[PDB]
Amino acid sequence: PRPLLTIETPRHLGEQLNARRKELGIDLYTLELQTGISTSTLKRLFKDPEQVKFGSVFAVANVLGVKLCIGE
Amino acid sequence: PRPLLTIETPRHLGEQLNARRKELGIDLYTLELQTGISTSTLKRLFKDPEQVKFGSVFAVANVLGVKLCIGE
Amino acid sequence: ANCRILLTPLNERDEQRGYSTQGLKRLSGTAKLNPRLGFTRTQFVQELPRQQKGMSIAGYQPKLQLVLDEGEFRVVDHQGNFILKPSPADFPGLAENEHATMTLMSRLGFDVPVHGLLSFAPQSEEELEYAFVIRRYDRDNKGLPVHQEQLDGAMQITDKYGKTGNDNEQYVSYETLARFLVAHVNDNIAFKIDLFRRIVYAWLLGNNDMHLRNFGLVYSDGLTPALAPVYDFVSVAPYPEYFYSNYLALPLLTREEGGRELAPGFHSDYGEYIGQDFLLLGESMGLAPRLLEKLFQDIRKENAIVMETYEQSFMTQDHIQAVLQCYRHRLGLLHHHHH
Amino acid sequence: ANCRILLTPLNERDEQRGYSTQGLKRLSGTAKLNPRLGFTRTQFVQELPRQQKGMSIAGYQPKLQLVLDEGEFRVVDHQGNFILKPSPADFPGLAENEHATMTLMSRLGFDVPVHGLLSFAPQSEEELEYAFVIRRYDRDNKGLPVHQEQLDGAMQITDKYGKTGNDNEQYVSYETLARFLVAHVNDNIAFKIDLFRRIVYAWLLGNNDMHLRNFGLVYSDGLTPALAPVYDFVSVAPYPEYFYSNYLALPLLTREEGGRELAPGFHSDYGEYIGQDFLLLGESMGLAPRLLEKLFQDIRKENAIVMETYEQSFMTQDHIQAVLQCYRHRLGLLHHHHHH
Amino acid sequence: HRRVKVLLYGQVVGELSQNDSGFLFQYAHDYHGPAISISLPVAQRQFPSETLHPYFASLAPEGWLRQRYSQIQHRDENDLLGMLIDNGKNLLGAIQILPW
Amino acid sequence: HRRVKVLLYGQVVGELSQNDSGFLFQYAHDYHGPAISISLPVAQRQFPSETLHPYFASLAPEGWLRQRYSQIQHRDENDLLGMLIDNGKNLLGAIQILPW
Repeated sequence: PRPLLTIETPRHLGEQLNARRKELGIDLYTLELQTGISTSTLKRLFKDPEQVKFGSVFAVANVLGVKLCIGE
Repeated sequence: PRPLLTIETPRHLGEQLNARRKELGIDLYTLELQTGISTSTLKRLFKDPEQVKFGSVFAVANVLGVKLCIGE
Repeated sequence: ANCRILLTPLNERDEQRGYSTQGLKRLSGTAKLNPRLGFTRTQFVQELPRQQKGMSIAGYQPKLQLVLDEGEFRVVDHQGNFILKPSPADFPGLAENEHATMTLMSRLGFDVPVHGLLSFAPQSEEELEYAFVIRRYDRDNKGLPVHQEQLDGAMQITDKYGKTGNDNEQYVSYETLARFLVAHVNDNIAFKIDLFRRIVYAWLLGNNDMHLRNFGLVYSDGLTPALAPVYDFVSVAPYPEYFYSNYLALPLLTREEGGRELAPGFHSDYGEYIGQDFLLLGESMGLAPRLLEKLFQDIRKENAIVMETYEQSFMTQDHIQAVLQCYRHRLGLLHHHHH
Repeated sequence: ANCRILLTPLNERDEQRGYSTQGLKRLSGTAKLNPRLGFTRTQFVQELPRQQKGMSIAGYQPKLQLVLDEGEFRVVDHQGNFILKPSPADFPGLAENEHATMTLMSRLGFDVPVHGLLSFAPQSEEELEYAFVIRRYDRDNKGLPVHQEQLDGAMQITDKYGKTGNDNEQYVSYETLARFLVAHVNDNIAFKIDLFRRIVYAWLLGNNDMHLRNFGLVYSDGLTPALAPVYDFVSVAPYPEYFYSNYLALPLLTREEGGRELAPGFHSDYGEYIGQDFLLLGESMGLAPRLLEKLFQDIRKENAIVMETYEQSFMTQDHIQAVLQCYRHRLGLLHHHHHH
Repeated sequence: HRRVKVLLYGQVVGELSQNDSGFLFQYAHDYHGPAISISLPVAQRQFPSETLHPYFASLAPEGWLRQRYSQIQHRDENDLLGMLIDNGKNLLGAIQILPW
Repeated sequence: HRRVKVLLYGQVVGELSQNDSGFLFQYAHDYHGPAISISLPVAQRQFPSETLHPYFASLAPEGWLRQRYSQIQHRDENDLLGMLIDNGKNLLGAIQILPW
């Protein structure tokens, strides 16, 4: 029921979010209009969002229906 | 069975990480020497890390033993 | 010279047949499909007397369960994979109306199950009668059942139109329906955009019968359900008495429930649902203004598909002109926006 | 004078008793604790020949299981809540050594269970003999048991000192031990820093007997384990032959396992474990160089506590200056890294 | 007056009961599988309603299909669950309503 | 040779058996609870070792504590399972080993 996936690297999150984007069929232009994040910055988020602000990563996640959880 | 808390806002994560820091007894100076993140940037991360880079947030979380998971 | 399944121009080899090979393969999966049924209407579709009325045009539509053995269609008592909806006696031509509208929705990018037109066996030497056919979305690869439930039961609402009061007023809205769906299904912009596009095109194409029972929730495993494909999409514009009753089956905005308030477009000089009304519905679903503006501009460029699909259809020319009149008028009203 | 539990200066009211009200409240939880347990030493001991001359210094220490009944201690055959370790006959004063060392570790921020010194009943009006007592960490509130595990069994290691080979060399190191712990317990900087400081302060205070059995894993919450508190921390400096055997019980770095290689400090003129060796241990655990440097500077300012605590202790004065000599010497060796 | 069995995916999941006071649908205490509707969560095992639960009401046919069946099966008007029994096998989805 | 039962947190959780060839510690059948050691995971249910499993060997006392029984039944060069038997209740933690 729960497919929780431990994110090991910032790059891991970016690549895993990009897979959901292509799965749902959404394009960068569509995301840019909603989120406000530039098209160039969006591709950077799907490579390594280490240098992208956390608000932008969290925003794209909510747009793709992915929830973010923390634990130990 | 591991308890999990769904992060709803960037503020939610930032404040929850400060709670873990204070519980474990860790100091802001100590965190700066290990992570490299300045003390001033650390103060903002524990309020609203919306404008702090994801790499800094992910780094502090692992130093505090907090794991980050994603799931729809 | 056009196909009875795909509404695409026919080749010289396929012209006489009336059905293109690609279209037959879309429905059945084989190129040997016989789209000419071997049973007359009188065999199965019993013509029942007039109802007590006060119902919709779809309450008069008969329904026949079909199954595909070999390449010929066949009628079953219960649990088939296809459904055959002939034209009502009092409303002739409705099967061609459903076909054209549903073919348009498939061309517009929506999830529409495979559909087409089939021919009844003649009795003497009459003009062939045509009936709409559609494949059930509650079936898997091997016709295995997939669970589905209509929104009226899920929302714990007793009436299809939201008339859950002592008055004929409606207490369920399209805005509230979207909120319910968002909570139970996945909240991605792809689901939101498609649902928004479903409501606008129901208004644009004059479908004032998108009641709660015309919405579904399919549990394709993975636990989380998803919105069902588009079904029972007919245009009511050719029939004025039924058309002028209501613009849309349910109130658009939640403020309009129970007659408590009115839409801003009703207060405007146009006195109708305008662009600002659907814009407010989009903002409720969480869609940003820049996205909403682009989504509006996309719908405008799609007028070529709407006109062409209906003009290539097998509907009566008087019925075609009716739907196209409703479309162009309402299409222009979407520009009374603010962004 | 000083308290026999907290080694703190006594007020006029608590002077005569010898035990401060604060200390008695720390041990039992009541201020009506009678630290004169009666029960003479000959009552509850059994003496007998030496097993093997040289079997550690702690291998001769007796252990007595105790329970607290209405402010007076009582001996139980099995499953108590306190443990009484008198001083061995051949090594008098060891109870006072354990007390002082464990009190020092408590003052330094470590997790040390409640401990103190108790007085045996006199027989023929001789000077009272004092015995160390400590509370078992395997009990929670109301004395309910919590499961624990020793590291040697967890690591599937047959010998406490790592002599698991065909020769006579040690094949387990402090570095490898740290790696094992990191995997099973939570990887937070607080655990890493505390573990690092345990190893450094074992060396600084001359404890060459921190074997794998002196490490524990307590399964409190259930699944996730945690490092056990500091226990059996005694200084081996007063006893030269036992002290001169080994610098530390186990090899510091993994490179030294099996005699394969030597520490950088061994090749230096000092020929001993120095600061650069401990710096390499920290980098292995993941500690940053700037953090390690500050952690070193903190230890230097902590010399005041070490001197004061031992000078306030009830150890023989001859035993005290021995421990302080080892401390002063090894503490200076922590500066031989010459890095910024 | 009547009692029926609710079947999902070929397996008995619950029981729907009609008494003078109302309708009661209860899941099986040993049934921890999927829910037949989001309106009927498996967490709660008891569903008392003086009227037919809207899920089972929506499972009924309408329009021409109802009229064709009403001239022939013509049972007690608003028998509700009695109508569902006759159309149990032909129920859309993976749900079946079968007599006790 | 010897048949002894292993109880954790009071209830009996495992079985310790010494056979001609060696030692076997096996969990029960309905036990999906916690493991008595990380070296003996509850996932894997069979643990055959020709030597005493390092966990049970480490559970035995040493030095003066052992010396009391080496004087009583000469527990020197003697079976460690017998030593553990005498100290089954005296085992640190929540572990106890008692015979069948």
